[PDB]
Amino acid sequence: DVGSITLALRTLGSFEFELTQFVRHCADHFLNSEHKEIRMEAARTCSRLLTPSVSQTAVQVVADVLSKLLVVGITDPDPDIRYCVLASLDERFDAHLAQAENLQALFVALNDQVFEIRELAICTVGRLSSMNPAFVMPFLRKMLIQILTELEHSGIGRIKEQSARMLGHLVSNAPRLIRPYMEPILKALILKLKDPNPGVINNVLATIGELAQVSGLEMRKWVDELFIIIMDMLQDSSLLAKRQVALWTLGQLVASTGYVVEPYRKYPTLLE
Amino acid sequence: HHHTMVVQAITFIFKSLGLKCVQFLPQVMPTFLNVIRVCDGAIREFLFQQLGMLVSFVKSHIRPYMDEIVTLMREFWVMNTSIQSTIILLIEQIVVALGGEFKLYLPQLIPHMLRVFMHDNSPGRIVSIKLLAAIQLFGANLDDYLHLLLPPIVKLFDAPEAPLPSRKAALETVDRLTESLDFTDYASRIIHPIVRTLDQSPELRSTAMDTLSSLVFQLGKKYQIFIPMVNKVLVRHRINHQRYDVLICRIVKGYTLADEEEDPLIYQHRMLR
Amino acid sequence: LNHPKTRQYVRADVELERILAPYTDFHYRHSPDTAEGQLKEDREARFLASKMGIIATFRSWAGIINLCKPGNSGIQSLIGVLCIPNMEIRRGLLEVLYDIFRLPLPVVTEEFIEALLSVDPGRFQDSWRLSDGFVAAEAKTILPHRARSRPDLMDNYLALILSAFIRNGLLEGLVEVITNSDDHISVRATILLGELLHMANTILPHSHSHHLHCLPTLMNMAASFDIPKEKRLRASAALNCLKRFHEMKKRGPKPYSLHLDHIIQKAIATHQKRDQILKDTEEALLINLRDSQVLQHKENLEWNWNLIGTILKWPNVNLRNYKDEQLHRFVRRLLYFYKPSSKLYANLDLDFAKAKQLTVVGCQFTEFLLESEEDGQGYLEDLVKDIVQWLNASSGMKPERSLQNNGLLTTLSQHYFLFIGTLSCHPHGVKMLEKCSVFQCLLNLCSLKNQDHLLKLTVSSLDYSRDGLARVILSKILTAATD
Amino acid sequence: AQQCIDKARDLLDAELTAMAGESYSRAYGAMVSCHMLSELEEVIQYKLVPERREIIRQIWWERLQGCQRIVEDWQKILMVRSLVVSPHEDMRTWLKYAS
Amino acid sequence: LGLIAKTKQGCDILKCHNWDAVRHSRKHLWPVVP
Repeated sequence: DVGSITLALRTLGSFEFELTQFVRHCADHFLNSEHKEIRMEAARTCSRLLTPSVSQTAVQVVADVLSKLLVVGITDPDPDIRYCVLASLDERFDAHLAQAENLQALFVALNDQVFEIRELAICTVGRLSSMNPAFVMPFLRKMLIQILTELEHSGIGRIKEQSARMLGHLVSNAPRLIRPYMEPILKALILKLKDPNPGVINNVLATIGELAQVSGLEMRKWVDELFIIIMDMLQDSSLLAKRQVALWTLGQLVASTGYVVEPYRKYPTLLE
Repeated sequence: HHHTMVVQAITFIFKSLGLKCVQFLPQVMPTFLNVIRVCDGAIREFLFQQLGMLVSFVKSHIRPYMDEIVTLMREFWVMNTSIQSTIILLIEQIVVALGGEFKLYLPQLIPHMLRVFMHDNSPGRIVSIKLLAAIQLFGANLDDYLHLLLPPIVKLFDAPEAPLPSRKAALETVDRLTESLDFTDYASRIIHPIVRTLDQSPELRSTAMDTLSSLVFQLGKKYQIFIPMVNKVLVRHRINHQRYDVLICRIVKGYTLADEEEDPLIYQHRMLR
Repeated sequence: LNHPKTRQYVRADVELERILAPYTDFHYRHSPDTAEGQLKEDREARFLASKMGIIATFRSWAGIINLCKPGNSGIQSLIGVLCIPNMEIRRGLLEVLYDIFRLPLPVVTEEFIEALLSVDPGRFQDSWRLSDGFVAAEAKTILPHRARSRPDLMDNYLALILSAFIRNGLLEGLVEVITNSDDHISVRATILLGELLHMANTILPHSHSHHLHCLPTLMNMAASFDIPKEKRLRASAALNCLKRFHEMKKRGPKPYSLHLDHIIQKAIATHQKRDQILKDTEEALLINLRDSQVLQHKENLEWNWNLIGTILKWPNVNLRNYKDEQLHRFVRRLLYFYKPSSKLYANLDLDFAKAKQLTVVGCQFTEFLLESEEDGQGYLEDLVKDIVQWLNASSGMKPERSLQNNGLLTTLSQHYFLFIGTLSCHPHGVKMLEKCSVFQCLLNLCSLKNQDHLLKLTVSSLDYSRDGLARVILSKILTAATD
Repeated sequence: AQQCIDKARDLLDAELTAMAGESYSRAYGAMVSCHMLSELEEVIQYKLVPERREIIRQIWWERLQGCQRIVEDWQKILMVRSLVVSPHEDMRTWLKYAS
Repeated sequence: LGLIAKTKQGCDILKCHNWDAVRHSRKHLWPVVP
């Protein structure tokens, strides 16, 4: 039976057809299933199959199944199902996740111990931000404060890098919300780069490039130190570290700042 | 040479005068800290203890001088030395004295504390237990830092290798301080570790179960969905417990509608008056 | 200030904005020749008069338009004053702000969470007692209005005024006061800010409400690492308070009286039933009932009532498969204690420390009996006819005194009705109710014209979900009764 | 378009490396085409979000003020830049071209 | 003018003349704009 159910669910999620009762029947399996793989694949097929969400009869079944897989992805013990269902919660249902209960379940999920879920959930909520501030914004502000606090008082590199990746996915997922808080972000990060595992440097560079992306002409008063530190990293590069991302950042700023021709003379060694 | 007797005479003076010794701080403390910076030898260990007595006396008017204190507590804090037992007592007396404005100076002592949870060689890790008992007393001081200071604490009882009394202390400390803090959205980070560690020590069944039961008081009905996941583990040793049973009883089965999910702080307030 | 002819008669910027003098001035001297013996009381009188005048002028259109001209109108001056550290002026303006927006004032206090509860909309009201407004008035406040599309101009006016204040940078001064001031005033300003924000996303159009809630200035100061730390930490705490405030807003008002809570409970139950778990046989049963401390002695006030409720509501204990002698003694002890003839249950007075718990436990016990029918017939019968006996005795079924008005108004025997309430719900319950002289006894009660509050309590306990003998009773009540 | 430009990048890279080993002026003839190629991303941005329009319009002028003053290359650089701007929108560049 | 803003078509009319309005009903006090 174990191979039969897994194969049948995988095939159902696999091939195309033109079904509506099978997912309503699917509530029997994972609510009581103790076999991990069948629950996981049932979650996959149920998340996948109901994308066309328009007629005024079938909202009931999609709402119920949303409740079911949201709570299952909240609750079940092994983190693999957590991550795998959270991956399925992409924008494909963005305009319908805006129910209050979904948001409160998401806030509950927002803080756990394992970090892949950190990144995925924070991306999801950041995408979710701009269409309904009323719920998310306060919790978002507390978060942002909290991440700043780790980034600066954490005497552990792991937490610092983790907060940096938090910041990166924040800036990616929230286009307009992050704009007013640019000044403390950039100043903290640049003071971090001139600090007296280098992956922290990699992630801070990726994030600072993204901050350049979101912000046009508002980094005018910080371009100089950025240039000097970046070319110091490049010129006489002590380690053949992740250069391609470093070059991508260095290129990113000028195309946004509109800083065009001065560096070739004020940094004469640049072109060679 | 003769500094021990003069300093003990000083603290005798300060206990003798009582409240009215306050005007004498400005011309005594700066020299005291300058000496501490320049002082040397194991006598320094004595000195700090005496300084603790000083801070015990004038509750609030130590404030302008205390900032420098912090960076000296930073400087002479060796990672693994017997000096830590006394520095813990220093911190305890600080907490008892300030009590409410303490959060102002909380950050600067955080990082070292963190590494103590890891880079420690105490037999049975008694220093971790001591500092943990000290952390119990912060109360409304750590309102904004829980997110960083909890993950260590949960981590210490995530290791099966730790001495069992240390795990008991960790569970106790997490269990009790909830009577002063807000612990609602921080559910997932605790529920799963408890069900992980539930069956890995047959003695730690009771302490852990009552810690969980105490925690679920703060969370109102929103616990309702978690019940079957713990349920299977609950009877898998045929272990039953009273208060948790009471709590699940009046959540699953209707008690009232206005007694659901109030902030823990307002209930602490109402029991205070 | 309306008619052009009238407008020609009055000067530009000396007449109307005069009334806000005693706030814009630090030392206002209204009269030349005053008695020295009293000075400050002059200031309180002046402040009261000016405050009432101010809240008067912001009602009329002429005041609003005139007081917010694009020039350096006085309303800008008021807000500009707000950011000067003068200890009483900043506690003069906040009152004006509250009763402009018709908000409930908080009690002055140095601690936030108490002030929070002090202005909860679900706060008890004196008129909600039995004698005054027993249910209808309270039900007016707690449950929401039924209109879905009616305009409610009042919110329109408030939106206009709110936008008017938003234009002139009111939030900046609010944040300034929250940061740099005393605590007695910080709590007041924080509460005002939270309430205004909650009004924002409720009555304000999106474009004017999509950027306010970002809170730029406060948040910016919150993360500056060069400013003195006091501002930083107090701003952090302010944000925490704001979040908890909003969460309490989403909590929603909840009933304090038992009747409304029970009514909404039945309503949600039947509407849920419209649209579509531990066994515990014997072992833990014995454990708890042994631990229940009840079998040791019949003296009240020494029992673990919470554990009692746990036993009473546990799912699979139903006395139908389970005939236990200790259970029989337990249920007999409860049956006796709850009896009006026991003169213990009815002789604990109101305002007891642990009373509402006792009442819900009693309704619990009655529901338990309703669950265990085919062998527990008698247990309810004697108790219910004892209740009706006490009922007739208090109503005047005897010619001795016929006046026991000090019996129910101060004792929980009034709450006996709730049991009939939970008896009047289930279909087996109504056949039980008609088994004894209840419906007819109630119809005999309604013929009385001297005791009134009996009608008050009884009318609020009956079920009306199903057609039956209860409905004709209420029909007679609304047709045959006192004014 | 982005994949097209990505292929164009290395198909210029080949001859750019083959041409760079000798001297800078020799690589100028390929560098003009490279700066040709990478400007198209700015055309995409101009067509997509109408808020950056003035800034990119200004920086086009400043970037172009520094190249070698020979009519032939100004021809094509302005002609590709003209893809999204009418001549009557930017009078200043065309006057200098005419001069 | 707030009155004539009760319907979607009227709101479309008004938005042409730089006047904002609320686009949700009172049924749920936390409305998401699509």
